[PDB]
Amino acid sequence: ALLRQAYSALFRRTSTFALTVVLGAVLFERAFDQGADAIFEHLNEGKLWKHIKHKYEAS
Amino acid sequence: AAKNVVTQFISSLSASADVLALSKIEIKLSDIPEGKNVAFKWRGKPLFV
Amino acid sequence: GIHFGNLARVRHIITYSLSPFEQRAIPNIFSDALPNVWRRFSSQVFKVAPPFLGAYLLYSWGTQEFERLKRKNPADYEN
Amino acid sequence: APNIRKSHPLLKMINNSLIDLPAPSNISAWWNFGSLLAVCLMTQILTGLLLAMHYTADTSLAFSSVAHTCRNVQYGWLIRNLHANGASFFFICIFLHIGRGLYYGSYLYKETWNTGVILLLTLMATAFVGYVLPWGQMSFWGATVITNLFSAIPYIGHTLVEWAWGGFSVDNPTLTRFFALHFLLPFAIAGITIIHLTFLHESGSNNPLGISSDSDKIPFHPYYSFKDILGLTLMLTPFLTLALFSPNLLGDPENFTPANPLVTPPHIKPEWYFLFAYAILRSIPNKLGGVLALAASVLILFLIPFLHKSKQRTMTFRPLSQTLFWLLVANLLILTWIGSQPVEHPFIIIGQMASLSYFTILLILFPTIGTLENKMLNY
Amino acid sequence: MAPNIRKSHPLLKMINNSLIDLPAPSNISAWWNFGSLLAVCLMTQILTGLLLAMHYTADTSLAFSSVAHTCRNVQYGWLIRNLHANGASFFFICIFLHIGRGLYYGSYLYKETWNTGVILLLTLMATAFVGYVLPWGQMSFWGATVITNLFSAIPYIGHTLVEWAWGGFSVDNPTLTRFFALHFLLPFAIAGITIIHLTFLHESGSNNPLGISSDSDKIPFHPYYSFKDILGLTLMLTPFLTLALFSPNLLGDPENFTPANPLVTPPHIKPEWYFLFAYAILRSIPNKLGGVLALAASVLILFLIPFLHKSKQRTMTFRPLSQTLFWLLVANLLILTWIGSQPVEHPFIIIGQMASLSYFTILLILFPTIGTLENKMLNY
Amino acid sequence: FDYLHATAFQGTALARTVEGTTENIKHLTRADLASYIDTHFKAPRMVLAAAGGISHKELVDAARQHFSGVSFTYKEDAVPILPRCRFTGSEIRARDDALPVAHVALAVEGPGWADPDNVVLHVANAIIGRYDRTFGGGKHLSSRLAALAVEHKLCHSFQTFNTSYSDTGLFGFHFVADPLSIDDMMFCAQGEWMRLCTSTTESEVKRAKNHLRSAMVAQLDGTTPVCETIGSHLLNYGRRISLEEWDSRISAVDARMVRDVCSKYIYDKCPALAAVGPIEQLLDYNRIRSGMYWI
Ligand code: HEM
Ligand code: HEM
Ligand code: HEM
Ligand code: HEM
Ligand SMILES: COC(=O)CNC(=O)CCC/C=C\NC(=O)c1ccc(Cc2ccc(I)cc2)cc1
Ligand SMILES: COC(=O)CNC(=O)CCC/C=C\NC(=O)c1ccc(Cc2ccc(I)cc2)cc1
Ligand SMILES: CCCCCCCCO[C@@H]1O[C@H](CO)[C@@H](O)[C@H](O)[C@H]1O
Repeated sequence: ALLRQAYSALFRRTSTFALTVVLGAVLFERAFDQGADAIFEHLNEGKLWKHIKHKYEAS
Repeated sequence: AAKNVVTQFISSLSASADVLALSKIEIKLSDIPEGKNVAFKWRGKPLFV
Repeated sequence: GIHFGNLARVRHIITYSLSPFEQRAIPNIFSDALPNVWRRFSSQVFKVAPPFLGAYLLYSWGTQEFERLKRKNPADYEN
Repeated sequence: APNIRKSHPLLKMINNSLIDLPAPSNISAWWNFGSLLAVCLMTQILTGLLLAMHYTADTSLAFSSVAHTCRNVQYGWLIRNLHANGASFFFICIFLHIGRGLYYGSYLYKETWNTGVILLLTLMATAFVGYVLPWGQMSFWGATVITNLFSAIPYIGHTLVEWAWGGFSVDNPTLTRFFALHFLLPFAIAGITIIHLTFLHESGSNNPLGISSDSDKIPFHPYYSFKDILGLTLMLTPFLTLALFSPNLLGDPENFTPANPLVTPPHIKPEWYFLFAYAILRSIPNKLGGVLALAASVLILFLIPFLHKSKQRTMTFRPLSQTLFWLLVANLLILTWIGSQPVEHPFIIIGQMASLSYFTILLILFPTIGTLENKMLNY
Repeated sequence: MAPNIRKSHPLLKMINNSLIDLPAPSNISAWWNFGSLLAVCLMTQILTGLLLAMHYTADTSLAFSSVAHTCRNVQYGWLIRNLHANGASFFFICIFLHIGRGLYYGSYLYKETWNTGVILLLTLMATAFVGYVLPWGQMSFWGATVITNLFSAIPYIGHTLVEWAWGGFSVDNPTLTRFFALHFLLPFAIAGITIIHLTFLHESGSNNPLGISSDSDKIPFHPYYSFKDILGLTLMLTPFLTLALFSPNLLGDPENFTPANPLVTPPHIKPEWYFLFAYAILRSIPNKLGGVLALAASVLILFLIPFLHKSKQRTMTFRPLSQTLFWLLVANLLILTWIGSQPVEHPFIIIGQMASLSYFTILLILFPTIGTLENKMLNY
Repeated sequence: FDYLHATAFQGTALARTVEGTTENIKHLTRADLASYIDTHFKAPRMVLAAAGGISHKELVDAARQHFSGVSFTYKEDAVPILPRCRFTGSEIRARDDALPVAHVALAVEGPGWADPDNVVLHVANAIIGRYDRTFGGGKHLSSRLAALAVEHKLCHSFQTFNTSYSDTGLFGFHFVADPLSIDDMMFCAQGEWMRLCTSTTESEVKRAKNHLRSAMVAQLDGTTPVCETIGSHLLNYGRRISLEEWDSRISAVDARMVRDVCSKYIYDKCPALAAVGPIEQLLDYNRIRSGMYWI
């Protein structure tokens, strides 16, 4: 059972509870950022400098 | 949320954006006779020639 | 700074309650929750809304009457 | 000895006023604003310093420094936003925190209340000076009208103003000393807030039913600490939603034009939280009258405690009073609106009325309904 | 209920519970006065401070000039600066005895009351530092440039920490304005911690010159000490006014009458007197880090004094040995100061070096050692 | 202790008073009494125990003669297994500020007669032991809680208990205190409990052992108690446990053992709470729950 395994190896020992929020948040950020950035850069396709960039970036 | 708001506020202190770019300066090695030193207002701090 | 113990004199009252872990987060959202959320709304909308509505009206009138007084009345130019 | 949470001359305090604090098992959400107001204060002060670290109080650079702060400082712009609006969110919260008190008669805790009033008065003043720092067109003309208010007092009148401006008309000396003022006042608020809360702790919190609660109290923690963290996030959402999605909704745009001591703008309105006052000052057509009406329009709060006639404490059980209370609220909503409008018909008359009705509901309709009510219970 | 309205009023009770009925050793001397003076000192700096801040303009291109306009054009402005400028000193003077008083009579055994004290000192020190830069004079600058640069001694977060400080890549406007913010704020923090300081003290009562219980005889602060203090205040106020009225610039460097020039560091550079001993020590060790460290510890050592107490008695009154050693330390300090006043050259360099060693040594080894020996000579 | 049961096992059968209800005792009938005897007092569920200067044979012989009445169907040789009793974290507070002192009792679900862990548990319960006003021990007692209890006038008395049953059991402690010390006390206790789960030392247990050891020996002080040990042993453990055994089982226990077991049964478990008296100073299940972890 995930919740049990969860409660046993994580949410129990106050020491590891914390250690989780840390390594946890970490992933969350990394992931969240990507999403929102994507959900955003997507809702504004072809309007961001990141999209227009190649029309002048001599390469 | 907290980690980001602190980052945000904290970089509010570091250098602004109106902090200029590079140098390049004019100097005639004949304006410095044999045996002397001179100060030039260079990129913020002095420059000895 | 201690207030717990010197409060008041109470006699013969039994209370029973259960650990949070033994009971539900939020229970009876439909058989008990909402039906009460309503009651409340019902009993109070008749003391509250009245004067608010009363304002709304006055606001529109005042506003409508003002925008009206800005327009021009022909009876001053038919001469 | 025993635990290090009740014998530590410091730790004991955070525990004697924030954890073991006995609270009515039943205070609602209208009791939350207390904290929010606090979190609000401490928060303004932070954005405040951060800001003050880039502003430059001097007519010839005030405006431009604020822009540079927005445009060139890392997240500066955001930092202003939060400060600029926090002020509103602040006034909002304080407003309910006052209504909560009126309805449930917390005003019977006189000292805890009176301080409150002083606090309001200071916040009001505080925002006034802050607003002038950006040295915009309003900033100026606001700074010019408000201070001028004291010129209504005879003799020491015209003369008192001089200190204020530090001149014979608003100029640099005014700006710089306002910046000083603004920097200082908040702290005074934080200070009086301490007295405010400290007075409250002699009596315990009031409660929605208006009757003894000793018969059942609960530790602020975790009952209200949790209730509050939630309350905070429920109010924080809209305030962020504005300061992130519609920064200038609540703000006049005229103040995007550098002060010009030569041209007072045509469409002049103070920021929302001062409109009701504005309306009243504008209701009476006399320098002094308007001022006085104004002065009392707020100073009246000191009286509320002596205008309580009901045998019960809260309105929960007095429908009559209740209707009169909501009539007062709405009455206020109008006054505000009226302030948003120019001096013309119908507005002038509407304003005039609403004021009369404001003062009257407080000075006569509440004490009168209050008594009547008792006799209808047979007391 | 309660009879009189001086013990039941949740406010009035305080001024009466901490300033009137407050029990005090019937015998505290004059070295106990500095406490109040320090408070009156603070409360006073803050006044002259606001008054001043109401005319200053934190911005390199107008900093200097604003202060002069304040002196020259503001009604009594000049006086108001003087009082502020020197109050700082009077302030440091007072604080210095207030510490010595503590060392001699071992008040340091009231650990919390003491540790706060140290934090307080630290803040005051930092406070004056920022205040001094505002006038944007030559020292102001080069001072602001050297002192902040001190954090650049820490490795890794070093060079980088500095950046926040200056708000740039070298001292400039951003530094000045944020320093004004700092200076405006800190005092209040001092006033706040002073509340903790005093509040901790009130759990134990004041120490006393004989270093023995005093319960056997205490007296109300009022009027015994309220009166003793009003007098103390006027006895110190005289010289401090005498300077700020008859010799305004005695204690002040004149080099700072020349607008900051980021291009020329003056030849004869020495900090305001209250920082000389530090200065001397930082200058004693010929190594970036060593100097810093020695410095860091030259003050941070105060935190140790409480754990370096070995005598069975509390005050020195009854320990001639310790006493001599104590005065040796004082004088030792005096020298270090003087040494800071002098340039890096012989003999000075060597003299400085010694005096430092001797400072640290008297505190870390001679006090604890004499302290013990002493006990054995009483047969304990 | 009844209320403790009444809410600890609430809703089940264990959660009833032994003396039974007021209504029942007013209406029970010759009939009903009969059945109880008939339905319950049956040989496969009864034990003839005795101790003294008696010969085993000589004893059984008598049995054979009066406890006859052999059975036919397998039904009669069957021990009706009982329905499990659900433990429920909760509290029941009976207030009366008119009482001189207040009694509080806290507990977790026990392991049940069989479990070899009950040994460890009792070893633990010995570490905290018990205290009471008259104890000449005083501030020097070895029980941390006893010591604190004395130092700060925490309570008139307190005690640890390990009530065991066929399938379950209660494990905790009960103390009596003044209305103005219930708190401090409660607190010190919940702490000692934690200490158990986190830092019990080899000394703390060495003593505890030797104590338990001689406590069990005094359980066999005379004929009646020796007998009771047999009556109860057979009926619960299903045989007789010799002191030689009990002892060995104790010599086994060490710190590590205790720490794990107590964590196993105490750490972060919703407790059963029962308070009686002028109990205002103690006031929160949550807060108490919160005291079930870290320390
Ligand atoms: C910066 C100003 C203020 C802050 C931060 C503040 C904060 C608080 C806090 C923390 C509480 C306790 C919790 C609560 O009941 O909400 C409180 C209570 C109270 N405040 Fe304020 N307050 C402020 C202004 C005022 C004002 C302007 C008034 C009205 C004149 C006021 C009147 C009261 C009263 C009557 C209570 C009693 C609460 C009760 O009825 O139980 N406060 N305040
Ligand atoms: C007491 C709570 C506070 C309130 C109610 C408040 C309100 C305001 C207001 C109304 C403005 C004008 C905002 C605008 O330009 O739209 C402002 C500006 C300013 N405030 Fe505050 N403020 C508070 C505290 C402080 C504090 C504590 C500081 C720091 C000492 C501070 C620093 C500033 C600065 C630098 C400005 C000018 C820059 C700007 O306008 O963005 N404020 N404040
Ligand atoms: C702004 C900072 C300070 C102020 C305004 C201040 C004020 C006071 C006051 C009012 C007293 C009580 C009267 C007296 O004994 O003089 C006191 C006591 C004391 N302070 Fe400070 N203090 C300050 C800094 C410090 C510092 C820097 C130290 C030394 C690290 C310190 C150590 C003590 C101690 C040990 C006492 C105990 C007095 C005794 O021996 O009876 N204080 N302080
Ligand atoms: C904490 C006690 C205080 C100390 C130790 C102190 C010290 C100083 C120092 C060393 C200077 C430089 C004086 C000079 O130019 O010779 C100064 C300047 C200044 N301080 Fe303070 N100050 C204190 C508090 C304050 C406060 C509370 C304010 C007001 C918030 C203030 C405002 C100023 C201003 C405007 C200046 C610049 C003008 C000038 O240099 O005269 N000071 N202060
Ligand atoms: C936030 O700041 C502002 O809104 C100030 N700006 C303006 O008012 C801009 C327009 C200026 C013109 C007229 N203002 C008024 O007549 C006016 C009158 C009363 C008040 C309330 C108030 C009184 C004293 C005090 I002290 C404070 C408040 C506020 C404004
Ligand atoms: C009053 O201000 C001054 O005297 C500052 N001005 C100067 O120091 C002028 C000369 C600048 C050059 C060198 N200064 C130093 O080396 C110097 C070294 C240590 C200190 C003490 C001190 C440390 C941290 C801290 I934070 C504070 C103090 C102070 C100054
Ligand atoms: C409860 C309110 C939580 C607010 C969390 C918002 C976090 C702010 O998020 C910010 O978004 C920017 C734009 O993508 C990024 O560039 C920043 O690095 C990031 O910190």
